[PDB]
Amino acid sequence: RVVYRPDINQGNYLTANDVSKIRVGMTQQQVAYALGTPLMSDPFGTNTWFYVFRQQPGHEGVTQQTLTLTFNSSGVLTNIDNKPALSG
Amino acid sequence: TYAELSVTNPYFTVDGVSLGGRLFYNDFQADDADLSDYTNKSYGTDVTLGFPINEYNSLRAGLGYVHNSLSNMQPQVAMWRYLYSMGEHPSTSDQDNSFKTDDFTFNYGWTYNKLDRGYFPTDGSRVNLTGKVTIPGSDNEYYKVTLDTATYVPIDDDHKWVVLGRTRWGYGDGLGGKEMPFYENFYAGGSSTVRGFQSNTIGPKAVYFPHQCKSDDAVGGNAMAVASLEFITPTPFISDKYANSVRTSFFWDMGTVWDTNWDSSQYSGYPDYSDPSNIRMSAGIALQWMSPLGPLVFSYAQPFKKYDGDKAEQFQFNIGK
Amino acid sequence: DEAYLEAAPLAELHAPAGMILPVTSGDYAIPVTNGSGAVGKALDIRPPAQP
Amino acid sequence: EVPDNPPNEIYATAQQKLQDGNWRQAITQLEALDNRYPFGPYSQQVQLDLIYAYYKNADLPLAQAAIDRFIRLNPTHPNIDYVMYMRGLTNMALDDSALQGFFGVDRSDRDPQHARAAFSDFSKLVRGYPNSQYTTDATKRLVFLKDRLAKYEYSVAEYYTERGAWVAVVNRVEGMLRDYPDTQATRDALPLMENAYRQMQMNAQAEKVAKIIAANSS
Amino acid sequence: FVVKDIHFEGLQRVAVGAALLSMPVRTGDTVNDEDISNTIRALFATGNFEDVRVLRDGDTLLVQVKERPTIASITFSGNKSVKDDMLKQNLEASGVRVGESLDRTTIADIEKGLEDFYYSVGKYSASVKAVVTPLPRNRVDLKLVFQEGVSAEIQQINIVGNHAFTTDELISHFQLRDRKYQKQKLAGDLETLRSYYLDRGYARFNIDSTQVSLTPDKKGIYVTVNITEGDQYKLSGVEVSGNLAGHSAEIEQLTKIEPGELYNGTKVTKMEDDIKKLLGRYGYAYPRVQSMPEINDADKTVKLRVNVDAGNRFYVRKIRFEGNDTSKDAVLRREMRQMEGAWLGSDLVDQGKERLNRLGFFETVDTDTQRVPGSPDQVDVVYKVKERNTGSFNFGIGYGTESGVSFQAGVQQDNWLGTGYAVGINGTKNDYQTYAELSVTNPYFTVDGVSLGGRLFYNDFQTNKSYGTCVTLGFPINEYNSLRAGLGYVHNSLSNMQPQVAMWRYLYSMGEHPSTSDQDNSFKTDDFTFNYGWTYNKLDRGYFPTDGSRVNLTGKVTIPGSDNEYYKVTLDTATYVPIDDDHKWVVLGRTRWGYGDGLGGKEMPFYENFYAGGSSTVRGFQSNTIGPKAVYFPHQKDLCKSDDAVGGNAMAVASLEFITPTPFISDKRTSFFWDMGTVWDTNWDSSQYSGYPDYSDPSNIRMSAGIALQWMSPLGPLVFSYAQPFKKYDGDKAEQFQFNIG
Amino acid sequence: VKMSPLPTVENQFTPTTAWSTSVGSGIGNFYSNLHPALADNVVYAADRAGLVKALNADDGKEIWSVSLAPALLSGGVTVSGGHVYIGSEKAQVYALNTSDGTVAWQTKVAGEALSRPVVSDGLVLIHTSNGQLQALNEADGAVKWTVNLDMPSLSLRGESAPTTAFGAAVVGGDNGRVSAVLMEQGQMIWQQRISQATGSTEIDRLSDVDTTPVVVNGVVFALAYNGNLTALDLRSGQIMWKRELGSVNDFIVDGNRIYLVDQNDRVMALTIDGGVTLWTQSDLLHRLLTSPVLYNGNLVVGDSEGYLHWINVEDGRFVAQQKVDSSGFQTEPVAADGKLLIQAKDGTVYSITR
Repeated sequence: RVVYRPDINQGNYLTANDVSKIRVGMTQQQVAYALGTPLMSDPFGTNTWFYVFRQQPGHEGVTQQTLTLTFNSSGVLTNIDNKPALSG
Repeated sequence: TYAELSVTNPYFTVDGVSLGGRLFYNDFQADDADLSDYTNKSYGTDVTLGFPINEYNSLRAGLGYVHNSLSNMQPQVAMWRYLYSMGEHPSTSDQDNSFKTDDFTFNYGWTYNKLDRGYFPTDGSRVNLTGKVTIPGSDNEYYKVTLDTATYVPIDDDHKWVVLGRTRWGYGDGLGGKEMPFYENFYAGGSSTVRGFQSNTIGPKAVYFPHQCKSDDAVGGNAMAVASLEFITPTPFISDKYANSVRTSFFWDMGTVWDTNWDSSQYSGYPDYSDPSNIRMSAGIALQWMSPLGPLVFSYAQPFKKYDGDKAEQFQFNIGK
Repeated sequence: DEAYLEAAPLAELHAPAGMILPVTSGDYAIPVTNGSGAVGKALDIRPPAQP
Repeated sequence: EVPDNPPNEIYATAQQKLQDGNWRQAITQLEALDNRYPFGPYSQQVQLDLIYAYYKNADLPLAQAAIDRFIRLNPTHPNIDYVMYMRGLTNMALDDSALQGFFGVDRSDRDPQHARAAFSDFSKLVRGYPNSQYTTDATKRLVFLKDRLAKYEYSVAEYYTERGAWVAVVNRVEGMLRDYPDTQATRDALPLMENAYRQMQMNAQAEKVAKIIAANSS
Repeated sequence: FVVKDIHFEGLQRVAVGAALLSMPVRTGDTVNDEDISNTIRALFATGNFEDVRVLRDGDTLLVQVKERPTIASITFSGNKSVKDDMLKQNLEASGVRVGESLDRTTIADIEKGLEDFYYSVGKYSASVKAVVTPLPRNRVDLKLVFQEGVSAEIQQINIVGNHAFTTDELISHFQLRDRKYQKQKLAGDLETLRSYYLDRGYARFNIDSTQVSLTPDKKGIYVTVNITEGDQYKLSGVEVSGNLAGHSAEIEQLTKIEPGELYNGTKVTKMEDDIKKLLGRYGYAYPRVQSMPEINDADKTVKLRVNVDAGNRFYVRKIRFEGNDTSKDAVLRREMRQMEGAWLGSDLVDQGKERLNRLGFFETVDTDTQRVPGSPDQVDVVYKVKERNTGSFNFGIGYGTESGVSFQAGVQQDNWLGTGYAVGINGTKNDYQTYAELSVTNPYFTVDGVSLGGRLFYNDFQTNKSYGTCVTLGFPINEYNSLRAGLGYVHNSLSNMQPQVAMWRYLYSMGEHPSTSDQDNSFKTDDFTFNYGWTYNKLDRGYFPTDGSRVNLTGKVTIPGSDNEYYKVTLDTATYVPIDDDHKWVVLGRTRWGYGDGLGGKEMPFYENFYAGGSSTVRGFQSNTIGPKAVYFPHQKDLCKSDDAVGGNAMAVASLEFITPTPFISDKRTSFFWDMGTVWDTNWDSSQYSGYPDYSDPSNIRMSAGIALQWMSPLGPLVFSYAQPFKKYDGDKAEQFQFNIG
Repeated sequence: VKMSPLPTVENQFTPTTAWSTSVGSGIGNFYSNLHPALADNVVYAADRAGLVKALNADDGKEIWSVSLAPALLSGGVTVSGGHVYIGSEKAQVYALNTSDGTVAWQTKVAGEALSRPVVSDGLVLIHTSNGQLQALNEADGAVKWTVNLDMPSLSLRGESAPTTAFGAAVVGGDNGRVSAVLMEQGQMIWQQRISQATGSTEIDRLSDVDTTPVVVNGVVFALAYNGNLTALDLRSGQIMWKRELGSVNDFIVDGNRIYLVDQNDRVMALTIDGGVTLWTQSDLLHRLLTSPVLYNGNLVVGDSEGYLHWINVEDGRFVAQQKVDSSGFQTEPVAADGKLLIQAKDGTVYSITR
């Protein structure tokens, strides 16, 4: 549990001063401008973006900030679900 | 271990006049072959310029400088005769001995690479000829000539039944009394030259002096004339549809090596190894093949006529030279 | 060589109820159009007999 | 074979050498014939013969250039469908060129580029000249290529499944659901899309991808 | 007049349909002599022959053309100053396409064009002559030959208007030596002068002219260049603003230099490049950075404005490999330290590339980045590689009735079947010695890099026989340093060896009091070994280190009930330091420390002794001959002595060497060094002796001095070394120069 | 490459050298207009290193050794009363004193002063190889006025020495446009392009009016390396007639007859008007010639190999030879009253008489 392994970093670099840019009713293209493009999007038949910020350096504890936002058809932001930590 | 360094510029002059410099490093134990046991260590340089005269020919020329250093030559007639010639008092009774030379030289040669295919050649000819002469100076005043020939002639315009001739000639004595006995000498037997005779086993076997009689260990010789007539065919069984790259050949080889200066007077009691009449003979079957990992050869021979103690090597295999 | 026969036949996923798979594009092979030609080692590798 | 210009009747002995499989003689005689008579009546047939002879001589890098030269010489030759088939099969033949054919360790994991080019060419044939008697084998090519590319994408998704770049695996396995929605590799891959949501705690997606696998797996 | 039919003949180069489509008036239209002439002119546009005739004698028109050989190929009668491939591609570009139409006018045109081209390359006096020959079925062949003389030697460069420095300094830095003219070299040397003046700090420097002149004899070219220097400008503190990403503290720490120092062009370039790289390190892969100097006559003071727009943060959507053949993608993507789906750490991508070159199986690695088409925010990075094909393979068997078998075998391949193995097999049967070894390492048994390896060997002289097996775990433990542990087994038995005192005391040390006579010794043991080892790869250089220190250390201990109990330590070190802030010229210190000693009341076994001498250990002595000399019991009466090498139980070496890519040749490689090494035998005690060496202490520090040469070779990077032993003792065999690979 | 076979003839004139002097260093092989000059029995010669010496015409005895220094003394000597003027390829112009050779001043011009200075009504005209005319006042070296002519990036050495008449200069220029300029304030009066050109991407764009033109009776004669001999109206600059036969350099006109050298390196002579030859010499070709002199009645020219030709003034007969000189010449000889002067490559000066 000391054998070295490279840092893991995954997903969009969310930050506490950008996420406040997300507010209901923005058009999806301007959300793409506000937070950059999503590294994950739901393939299974509905228009949702899964922003994830995740780091796991060395062997220190995994840290995560997942940010789920739903667009209705035609691309208007309907909601914001923020989980500020891993489920643990 | 063996090492060398070579680099060439195709145009020292715009006529294709290339200049190639070769430096080398050699560490040789004669016990690593059938050769009578002594250590030979050497290094040196040749500067060589290579250029054509017509078509595919090349000429080459080049000075060279070389270092040689010898140690622990087992006490036998030939080696002490080399010392004598050089005028270094032999330690005949004790093999605790050493000897070095620095030597200075020129070489010349010819190539007539009228060949057709690097692999499975059917209609082509090659001649490789090189001469070495020491230039007035050096420690050793030897001269050497080496000639190698290969010719392909198809009996069938379908180029399946090609005859492979080879011959191999050489000779070297030197100016005055500084012979070429012990440091540059030709060998026969192995997978190259006549197959079926052990590596370098053909030639004179030296005579001991009593130490702190005739022995069957080879010293090599300074006169040589290897030959091989090799007859090549379609293979009778293999899956020609795939195997058309695999070569099968029937061959008959000639080997002779001799020493001009084996004195049948002083050595009246020991075999007349200066006679070239003792030609060794071998003939047999060989396969040669290219495979993704490397090229392969297999060859068995009956060495059907040979002289006493000539160590046979009935079957050879090698990959990747 | 034969090794490209016996490749497993394609079998389209079944979309589960209440959702659908992505749109599909690019490396899609059009069906054989009832091509009656030879297969494998039976194919005549030689060039056309004449223009 | 002397370079000395031969009468055009050389085609008879040249064609014989081709039929008997004297590939070096065939290729060097046909090359000479074309270069000596590049635009005569025996231009196009000699070119197609040189293509085949270079293909049986296994000198594939020269067959690639030869086909490219043929296409740009004649985009509309009446047997151009054969030329396309040969370019596709020439691409794949360069893929399988490894020495592993005796060891039997697969090479599905190696660089896919030549496989992808072969697939594109065979697909362009199957769309362009489908009534050709070459289509059916070309479809047998296409299904194997579309399997091999998916096994490569699966292998990378498996590697990132081991390192834990769980976004990288979800993204690539989703790519396999866009491009190769019907192959075996994708059916082995959906367990990866599952695990890769699990370790990221996107249970809102895990409950979908479990349903998609469970409704489909035999 | 209306024509109902047209008569053609020939049509060799152009078909009838082409004539019908090209002609402005077709069959059935109203035509006259003017329209017929227009139809002739239109036919000319197709490219047909110039001579034509038309006749009108009824309802039909007859037209004839003079066909002639026109289809051409190009050949040249020898070329020295210009190569064949450039000649033919140039000829194609000039208009003579192989298979294009040709004419005498075209012969003159191409002659003139070749003359022009020749003039372009600096042989202003060349001349061109061409002729054509016909070919069967209406074809032609072209042959042209050249007359030329000496190409223009440049002379004085006459730099004018300078007042700092003088001519010789500027022309010394120019690749155009007061030699052959080349316009592109003129541009390159115009930039080398500008950059020199900007580095010295004449930031208002300007070049307002340049021209070349040919003596009337056209044998040579005078160059000239006017200079306006301007005043001695002086730097002022750099000021930064724009769309920064909040990194102002690091940007200012990186950009700020003390004021009053002189301006320098490469200094500003290196600062702007570091600013964009630092933005590149945090994920801004394509920043828009601009710099403009404030130029002031007041105090001649110069203050740069640097504007940085960081742009978007770029995410690497997809990593692909191209050229990854004979190697499975797993091995390259596991060595790749940069993750898919992360923000693009630019120098994390370069750290990946560096680790791939570290692996060393690839002939070259190049890194490309490109944006995905039609999306503004995501980057695609691909690596292009070439295979070394390490798999040097040799094998040979002979089989004879009187020589039942002989063989040699040797197979080392990395990534044997790809994957990532290292397989190494060697073997031999001479008549005097049998040998064999096999080794297998799978260095990524777990993706974290926990290497596994195993070796088997068998060694059997016709006397000494030994066989054994060991394995290791190599788990990395930081970015740089690495660590290993291991275990194994070896067996030995010896027999009828020379009655050396060092061995006899060893044998005695088991309590096996030997027979001190008649060579009748025989002794066999099984030994079981634990390994530890430690390592420090911190050299930061692909081939020849410049400014890093490497350390390497190895242990063994044999506690687990072995037939002998002993230990060993090796420490190995190579510390490199540059000449002041310039890593192109460097000095290093290479050192070692060996020690080994008895346990369990025993003495360390002789066959594990350290050896000194040769390129491997100490430059300027024969290989392994620098250990303390042996000693023998009398036989074909005292404790007889002989100058023969037996390894020592403890060892030290220190050598200091300067590595020098000396630009005596064009820098598109030698060294010099001091050297010292010693070997000593702890449990060799002088109290038993009188008139024998000081084996008990390393006092006998012996040295050499000399030089070495390094070169690149197919198999491995080679070193060449020369020395003479300025500090050596009795019986210390040496010769002056020796070779080694790596 | 081709070369002349060194023509030969019996030495009818049997010319002999009166005196010679080894002033110092030579010009080497640097093609440079560095001819010496004479004034009232004292002759002036210069060495490219910087050495300059004043010699007496009848014995070659020197009186100066000033070096002015490298400085690359070039643009050979010109003398006008009490002042000696000479350029330098580091853009400097020196004024020296005929009496004793002391420096009067040093002044700076726009680039290297290859063109031989010409003295005219208080102005010293110096066509620098940047293509700018500058005039330096004869009294004090300050530059009075400047004119800029456009340059092709590749040209011959723009000697193009100007000449003055009726208060106006005419001068060459490497683009091939002869230009006439009032001496007072440098106002350009007319330009005319000397010839066709541009059969090449650059080298056949050579159109260089390299020679010094000359003016007789208001009629200008001009030359250009690739172009033609031409006649122009001094007042208007419109061309009058062309001469295709030879165009290289340094022509001379005397006795209403024109003499010039062909780019092929052959001498010829042109009639009163219109470009037609009355004779043409041969086998001079492809070997460096120099400007002819026409000193005492015989037309004489120097050969790079080391010798002089002596040609009949009215006819092309080649009469005398072999006044050989050490290493030969790269510079103009000069004419003098009843005397001839010429300088070798090595710097040794010689005089020939009969």
